[PDB]
Amino acid sequence: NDWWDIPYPSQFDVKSLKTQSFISVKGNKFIDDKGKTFTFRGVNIADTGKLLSRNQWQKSLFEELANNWGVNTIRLPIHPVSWRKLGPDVYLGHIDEAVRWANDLGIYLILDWHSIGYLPTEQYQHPMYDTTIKETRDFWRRITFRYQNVPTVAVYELFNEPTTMGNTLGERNWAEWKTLNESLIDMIYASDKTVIPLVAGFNWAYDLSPIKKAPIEREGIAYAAHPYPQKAKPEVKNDKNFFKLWDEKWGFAADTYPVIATQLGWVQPDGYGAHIPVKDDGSYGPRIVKYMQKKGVSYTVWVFDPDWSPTMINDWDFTPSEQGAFFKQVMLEAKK
Amino acid sequence: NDWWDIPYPSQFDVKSLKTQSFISVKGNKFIDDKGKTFTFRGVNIADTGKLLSRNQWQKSLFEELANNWGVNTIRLPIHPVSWRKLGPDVYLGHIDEAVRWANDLGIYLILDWHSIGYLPTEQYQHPMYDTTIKETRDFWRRITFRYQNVPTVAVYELFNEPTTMGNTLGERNWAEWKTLNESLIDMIYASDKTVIPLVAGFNWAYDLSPIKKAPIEREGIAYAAHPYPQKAKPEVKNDKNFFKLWDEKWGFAADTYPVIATQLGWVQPDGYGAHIPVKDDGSYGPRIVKYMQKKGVSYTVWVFDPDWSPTMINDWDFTPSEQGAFFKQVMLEAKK
Amino acid sequence: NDWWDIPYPSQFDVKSLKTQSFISVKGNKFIDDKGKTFTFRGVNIADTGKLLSRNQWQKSLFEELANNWGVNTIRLPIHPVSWRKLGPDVYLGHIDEAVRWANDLGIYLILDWHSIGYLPTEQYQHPMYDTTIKETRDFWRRITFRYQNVPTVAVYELFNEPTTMGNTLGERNWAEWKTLNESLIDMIYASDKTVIPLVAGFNWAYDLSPIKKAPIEREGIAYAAHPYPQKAKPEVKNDKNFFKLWDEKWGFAADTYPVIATQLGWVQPDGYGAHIPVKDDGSYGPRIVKYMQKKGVSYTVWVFDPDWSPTMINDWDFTPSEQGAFFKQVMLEAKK
Ligand SMILES: OC[C@H]1O[C@@H](O[C@H]2[C@H](O)[C@@H](O)[C@H](O[C@H]3[C@H](O)[C@@H](O)[C@H](O[C@H]4[C@H](O)[C@@H](O)[C@H](O)O[C@@H]4CO)O[C@@H]3CO)O[C@@H]2CO)[C@H](O)[C@@H](O)[C@@H]1O
Ligand SMILES: OC[C@H]1O[C@@H](O[C@H]2[C@H](O)[C@@H](O)[C@H](O[C@H]3[C@H](O)[C@@H](O)[C@H](O[C@H]4[C@H](O)[C@@H](O)[C@H](O)O[C@@H]4CO)O[C@@H]3CO)O[C@@H]2CO)[C@H](O)[C@@H](O)[C@@H]1O
Ligand SMILES: OC[C@H]1O[C@@H](O[C@H]2[C@H](O)[C@@H](O)[C@H](O[C@H]3[C@H](O)[C@@H](O)[C@H](O[C@H]4[C@H](O)[C@@H](O)[C@H](O)O[C@@H]4CO)O[C@@H]3CO)O[C@@H]2CO)[C@H](O)[C@@H](O)[C@@H]1O
Ligand SMILES: [Cl-]
Ligand SMILES: [Cl-]
Ligand SMILES: [Cl-]
Ligand SMILES: [Mg+2]
Ligand SMILES: [Mg+2]
Ligand SMILES: [Mg+2]
Repeated sequence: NDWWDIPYPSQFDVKSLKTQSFISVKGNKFIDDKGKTFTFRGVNIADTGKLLSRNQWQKSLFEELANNWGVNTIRLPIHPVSWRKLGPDVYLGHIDEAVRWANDLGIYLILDWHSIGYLPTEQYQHPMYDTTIKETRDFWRRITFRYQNVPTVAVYELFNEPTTMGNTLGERNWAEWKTLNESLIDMIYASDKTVIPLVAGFNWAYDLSPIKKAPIEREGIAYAAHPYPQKAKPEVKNDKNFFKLWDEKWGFAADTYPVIATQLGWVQPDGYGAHIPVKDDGSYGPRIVKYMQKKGVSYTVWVFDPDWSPTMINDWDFTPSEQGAFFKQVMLEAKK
Repeated sequence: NDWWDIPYPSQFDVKSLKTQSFISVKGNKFIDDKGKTFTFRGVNIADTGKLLSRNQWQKSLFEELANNWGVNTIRLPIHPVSWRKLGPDVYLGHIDEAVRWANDLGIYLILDWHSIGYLPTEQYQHPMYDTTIKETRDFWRRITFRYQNVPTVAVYELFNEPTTMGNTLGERNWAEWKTLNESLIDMIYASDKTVIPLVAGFNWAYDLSPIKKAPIEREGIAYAAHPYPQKAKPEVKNDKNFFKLWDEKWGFAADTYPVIATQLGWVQPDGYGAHIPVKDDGSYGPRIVKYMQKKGVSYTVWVFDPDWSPTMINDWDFTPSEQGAFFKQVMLEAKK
Repeated sequence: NDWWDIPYPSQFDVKSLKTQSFISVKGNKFIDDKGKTFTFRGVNIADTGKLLSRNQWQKSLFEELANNWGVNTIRLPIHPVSWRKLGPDVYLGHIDEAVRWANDLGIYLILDWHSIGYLPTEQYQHPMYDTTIKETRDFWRRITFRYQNVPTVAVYELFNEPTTMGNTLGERNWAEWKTLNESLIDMIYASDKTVIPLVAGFNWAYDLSPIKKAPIEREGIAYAAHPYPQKAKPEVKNDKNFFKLWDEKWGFAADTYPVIATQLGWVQPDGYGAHIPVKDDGSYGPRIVKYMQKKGVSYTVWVFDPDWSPTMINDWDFTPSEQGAFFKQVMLEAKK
């Protein structure tokens, strides 16, 4: 009841962590602070609140991924509805856990403000993604203060999937979206310059083409891409044609800036939770990996969860799904 | 509690309706899809929640209006406080009823986002009208999706009465208001191009004069006017002088665009709920009808409710008030 | 439950007050309506809700200040969290009391919308200060309507302390802040032109220098300054050097406009609640008073409360603190 006695916030204790290199942006690539080229390779897990509700929010989940799936990265998709439901303090308290767990295993975190829609009009694909410019600024202000000088937390993914859904959510406008991303970047950099902001384009984070002529005018950033199988629609389905379409929409970005494909994956058209644009016969697997390997692109597969689709696992014993078994072997081999 | 299992929204079932012509805009008039000129003539009823609270939300209300009062149109003034209080899902569920009832009787609906104030500053005449740009966009996004390809729902009245109340609510600015209406129109047209947006000017939807030089730059729209008796203030009270003042503020619009007078009416200065600007000795009745008949203007009288003023009815047995008896005979004769 | 029966607001009854001169702006000074030069000299008390919670919201508090401390002014720092917690109606009801108490004692009120942060981005130093542009407009709309033509309420301090905290809250931008203050001023002046708006600059209301080239383009305003001891940081701590630095940041304003230092004070570096920028050995006391007396600057010391720091009193028996005893004698002598 005494609002005047509500404490000012605290910062994560950097001394609680074991030594871990910082990742940074240099030209079109990520490097570690030993100067060696770095690639984020890993997975999304579900929202922290979803996992807590079935007691699945545990270090054992991070251990499974690091020890058996070859990941060096986990993406945490923080859904705004969950942020509000747990409340900032409780949610950050659990992010703290993820930081200690990831640090101990030598892996990195992407913190993703996981909304879908058009932030300038504050209209969204679904209420679970509902937010405001104000709440979005405040999330990043709180996150940047708390995790200042923390190497484990490597990437701040500002807004998961910008889309206007055919302009039903607003009129998509690059200038307006660019300015808003630059405004978030300035808030972040005023508080911690060692973090990497990750910026997304339109069409559910698929279309980076506006940066050919109007890139975000800030250094040290990377760009997101969500190249699901059915985004590119060539008439003849083969490597060359998919490669050319990927090149035009997002791939070109990797020539100049680092790119993280923070969501990608597939399930069979008659498989679990099959929906556009993630339906595929499986050939997309080797194709997207070949393309990303050629261009040096980083990635986090969606999703290491047995309820959310497309799944990487069929149960909480970690039985791999089709795409799970595929990506698991890709990541284990890349780690070698 | 499982926010991730909240369903995506559904659309009204168009097959549940009996055949009914669409109304559309052609030049300065409305036509039906048989190509015949159409005029909206009817009434406002009270907010859906108000009616539900005294069990007055019933098909029998629509039957009374269609069978005995000569209406082809009902305006539903959806008050934002009621939208929030029932919640969108429950409110839309009741709008669905109104659609089936209206369809069955061959009459049409105007859906009116019933706020009073200045949306660009989000300041209002009374808390019952309180809203935000965000909530307003979301209302229209939900409405347009749900009632796609539904002929019964003919008009989307974006914001009932713009006013700054002497600039106490903000600085009235046509450019800013025009742009915001165009932004709502684009959201709407991206989702359903068969609906007619209705746009209002300042001075509680009375002053359309800014459209002489700066009309909304979108096709297929109509303009609202709320020509209450005391809005025009001629020194000599007669047909000619009122006609000239109405001509300058709003009437001229009917030469180029269709106009719906979505609120109008009077009560005696010593009558029930008598207040500026609705006080009149009764001579306004024949005068506004003559003027509207001359210019082809559509209208919905305020209000077919015995509690809200000025009333068209004294009780829920539909005993006509002065203005009720007047307009009832006008509408019955026009129907012939 | 009947939202349609929620009453429209009422205005403070001016006939309940005893006769009291209005204060107004003329050039760089305040005058009373007898034409005599006026200086606001007094104190802040704590937020109304804080005082109510320990039954300290009482006329006896105002009597103590007027009869024994030589004040002609009390600043009420209305914290947005408290405004929401009591609710507008209950909060205004208590402001009404303050008005009657102050009027009876012949003293004046500064109503201060007591937030700290950057309103254009709606990001703040602490949640107790959290607000929005919408809530801020609405507060001033309600305040101006209610206290129309009330002499006792002399100053409307629009936003206590603008700051971006190193641009962690947003990019500080004078043009944007100037425009927003002008927008609030226009809402206020449309409703009551007899009140004095008080505008603040950046760096927690310390830096008025942008008004050298871009002053708020409205008449009848005054400017705020919060010249805490440690704001100016001369290497050699003496009158001349502090005076020059105060001159450059805020003092110059008093040559052209009236200035109220609505927050100032000190405590010993090892005293109660000692924090930057209020730590001082006591020499700031005579120095800031000399400077303000030279320039004709008005002031309200922070804070006449035994819990909030730096205190003017050690207990609710009004035992003076160091700064309390100092300012008490300054104000008693100035009153003579
Ligand atoms: O996290 C909660 C929830 O997530 C579910 O997965 C989401 C995905 O996170 C999201 O990327 C996906 O977005 C789809 C969208 O649904 C499609 O409608 C849209 O389709 C586009 C297509 O991309 C275009 O190429 C095509 O031409 O047009 C259509 C639009 O008509 O594509 C985007 C991605 O690009 O939505 C998913 C769910 O709807 C999980 O499945 C669920 O289990 C989780 O609980
Ligand atoms: O729906 C809830 C509630 O509605 C009540 O009716 C509302 C009307 O819906 C609304 O149009 C009306 O607005 C008035 C406003 O009150 C007047 O102050 C204003 O007066 C203007 C005038 O129009 C100008 O011409 C004149 O020069 O200046 C004055 C301003 O000083 O006029 C507008 C309409 O133009 O407000 C009504 C109630 O206040 C029902 O009466 C009630 O029963 C319902 O519950
Ligand atoms: O009302 C509730 C609460 O108030 C507390 O007092 C507040 C003051 O009202 C407020 O003015 C003060 O703001 C400080 C801020 O805390 C400092 O961080 C900041 O320091 C600046 C400095 O001013 C610059 O000159 C310097 O160069 O940089 C630093 C920034 O790093 O200075 C501002 C004022 O200028 O905050 C106080 C509390 O934090 C009461 O103390 C408390 O009891 C009440 O409950
Ligand atoms: Cl898009
Ligand atoms: Cl107006
Ligand atoms: Cl600042
Ligand atoms: Mg970091
Ligand atoms: Mg329709
Ligand atoms: Mg006053």
